[PDB]
Amino acid sequence: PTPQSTFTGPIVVDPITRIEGHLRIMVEVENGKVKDAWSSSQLFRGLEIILKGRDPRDAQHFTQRACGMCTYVHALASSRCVDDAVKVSIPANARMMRNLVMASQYLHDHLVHFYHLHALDWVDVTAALKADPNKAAKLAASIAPARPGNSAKALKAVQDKLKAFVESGQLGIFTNAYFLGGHKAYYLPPEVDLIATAHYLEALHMQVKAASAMAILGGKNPHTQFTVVGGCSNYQGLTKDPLANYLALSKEVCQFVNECYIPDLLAVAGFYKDWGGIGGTSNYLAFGEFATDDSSPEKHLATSQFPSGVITGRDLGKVDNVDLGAIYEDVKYSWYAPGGDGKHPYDGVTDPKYTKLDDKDHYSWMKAPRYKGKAMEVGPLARTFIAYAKGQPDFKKVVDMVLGKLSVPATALHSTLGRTAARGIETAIVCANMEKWIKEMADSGAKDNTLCAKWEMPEESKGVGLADAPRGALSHWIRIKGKKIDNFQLVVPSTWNLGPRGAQGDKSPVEEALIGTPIADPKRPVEILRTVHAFDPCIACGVH
Amino acid sequence: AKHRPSVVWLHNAECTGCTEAAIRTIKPYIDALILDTISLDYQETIMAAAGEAAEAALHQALEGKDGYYLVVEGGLPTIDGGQWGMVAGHPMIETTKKAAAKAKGIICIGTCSAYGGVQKAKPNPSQAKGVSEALGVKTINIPGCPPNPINFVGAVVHVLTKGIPDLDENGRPKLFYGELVHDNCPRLPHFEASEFAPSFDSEEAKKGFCLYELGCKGPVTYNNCPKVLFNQVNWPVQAGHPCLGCSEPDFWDTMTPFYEQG
Ligand code: SF4
Ligand code: SF4
Ligand code: FCO
Ligand code: F3S
Ligand SMILES: [Mg+2]
Ligand code: NI
Repeated sequence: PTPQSTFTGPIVVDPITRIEGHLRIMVEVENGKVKDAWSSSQLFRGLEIILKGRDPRDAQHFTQRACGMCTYVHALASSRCVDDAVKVSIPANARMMRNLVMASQYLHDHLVHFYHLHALDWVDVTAALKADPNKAAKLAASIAPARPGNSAKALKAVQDKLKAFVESGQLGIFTNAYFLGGHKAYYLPPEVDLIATAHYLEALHMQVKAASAMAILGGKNPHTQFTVVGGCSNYQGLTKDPLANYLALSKEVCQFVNECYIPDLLAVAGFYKDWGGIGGTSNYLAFGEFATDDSSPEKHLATSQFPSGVITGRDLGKVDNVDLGAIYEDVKYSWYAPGGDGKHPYDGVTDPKYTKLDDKDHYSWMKAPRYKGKAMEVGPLARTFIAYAKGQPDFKKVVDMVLGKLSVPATALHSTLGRTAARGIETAIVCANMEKWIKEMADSGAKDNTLCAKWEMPEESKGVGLADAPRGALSHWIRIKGKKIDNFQLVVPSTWNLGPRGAQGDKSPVEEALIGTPIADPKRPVEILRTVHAFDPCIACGVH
Repeated sequence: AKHRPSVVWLHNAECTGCTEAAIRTIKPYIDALILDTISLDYQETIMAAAGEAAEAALHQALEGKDGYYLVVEGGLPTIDGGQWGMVAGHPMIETTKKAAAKAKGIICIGTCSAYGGVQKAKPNPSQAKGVSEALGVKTINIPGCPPNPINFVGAVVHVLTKGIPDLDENGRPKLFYGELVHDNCPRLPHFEASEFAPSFDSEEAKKGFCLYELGCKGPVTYNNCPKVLFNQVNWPVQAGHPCLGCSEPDFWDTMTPFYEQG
């Protein structure tokens, strides 16, 4: 069984490291299990306030800076938002280019997340020193494609490098790691530790290439600069040579996804099968991504190839349509002013009011987004369940591939283990569609180079921009008055997932998901980290 | 077993783009940097320790016998006694001030730490400040939103092995920030001939005409973008888009509206 202490009392983990931004987690523990939780975001910046009175054309440049990890996505969301407010339909080439940069972002983001943010909760790096590299190469030759990076020679050079580093006395980023001296919550054999660490170091180099791919279309990374109202500016991005380079780089990235990421993900999952019963939630939302028709929010919702939808109480037999009128934000338990509850984002209000640390009545800089009173989990798992339930052929194949490979039922995906595997799943599917997408724009480009449509700024309008960012459902909501920004509101995936309670005192997805967490060691509560990281938290995103 | 110099990296009011920019380095790659050149002793984005374990690691690096260098990412929110930006239950200003006190040197990575950046834009609800303003201490500024990894790693390596590079009036190393974006722009002959794109959909835009009439802040921005490119492949103006002036102090208010000059 899962290691579990008898500890009864509070645990606070602040900072939660290996996320974007500043999060404090508070839990009550009773006999070694979490009985209650609070997700407390610890920084406020106020981009919504800052945007007021500005040129709607500028929004995307400000909102991009909501987050530099999920770079681009907010520029995209704002461009869609303003495109909608001015009623412009972007050219097909602009639709394709925008969607491909999103694809490149998914690949970059998910890779960095698994290896450099998440993996250290499951992998004991210093145990890797106890591995015999010849045995590791042998274990690797079994559970994973043949590759020279998994040779004994390669694996012993990693081991050697890490040995010199550890014996230096300067542990750097591994200083005080929860795994030093062993830890009953860490299950991997030393050999798997060595494989996973070798891949961790390779991933550091491959993420560079994934960002280079993105920069071909996006101008630079982080913080792209190629989107304009009415479309894109990057006419070079439609030509033969840049697109060939982009393909080449993407294929290198995708090879690494299929040779390292998936096999590792699957190995880890295989040893942590008990985590298929920890960290489940019930409701899922997606706005869909990769649409063939981005002429309107309605068309995006309907034509996303990663489909949109709403799942409630794990009912895979009934995926509803997204009602964008049915979204609102509560602030009852957030550091904002009285009178702000139940606001649709078009009527959004952002009036910050701090009280005190660990005030059980007001404990977060995140608002609480709700869908008809329901907290909704967003992100890769949501997309996966929704696509699965709709019978999207790629997800159906891959999910059942993973189910059969781990020998578990579909229902073990309602978990931290599932949340983690889903991220890998969707990376594999993006990878499988890159060449198709690239060839479609190359062809489209070759024929005609319309990239930007003409448009007029209205005196008064409203618009919404939808995207399924790497972390989940994202929306930007604008009100234009006197040709300026009257209200601009972000509702962001992390807001959905890691926000505080809503007006009825109902726990958010991470808060619910934490309930029932076993704690082997309250001094070193790695288990809290496993679940929180599975959500891939971004606090700068969530609070903006 | 040669001792590597200690680097403490703090995150305050930031979007983590500078951390992301930093790890795009290729000369050397980040792993070679942290395994061979420096001892990266605190870095919240990637460090294994969490919570009290993490906070201890910081207090270990700060108390290290050989001293440390300070890298700061993000601005400092100062309203309500710094309480709108907190880590481990302390205001960021408090912790940054603590860390600055004993630092061998302070490098501000990004426009946020250097000058205040995006959260300081009007009407500045969190009363955000850049570091040197919040702390009253000289910083080496590596601005940009985010800066090129070449500029950051170049600065770091230069400080560890040569000394403090020559800075301009805004604390930026002249090695990377000595020249206007505009002076190195492949579109400069179009600018000189008054061949301007009037819009993004125009034939002129398609023909790669100068983006000045669409707000390009190249002629007033100091950065090395077109000489060194980003990710070894591109830069904004090459991707058809005007420069935002993102390396200039308070650019969010001085370079806006971004699609204008006025
Ligand atoms: S300078 Fe820019 S990229 Fe860097 S932390 Fe600040 S807003 Fe983000
Ligand atoms: S104004 Fe901008 S596009 Fe035009 S020559 Fe200068 S940097 Fe190049
Ligand atoms: N992905 C991503 Fe960032 C978050 N949360 C956004 O939007
Ligand atoms: S916007 Fe910034 S990245 Fe360079 S091209 Fe202009 S200074
Ligand atoms: Mg918001
Ligand atoms: Ni983000």
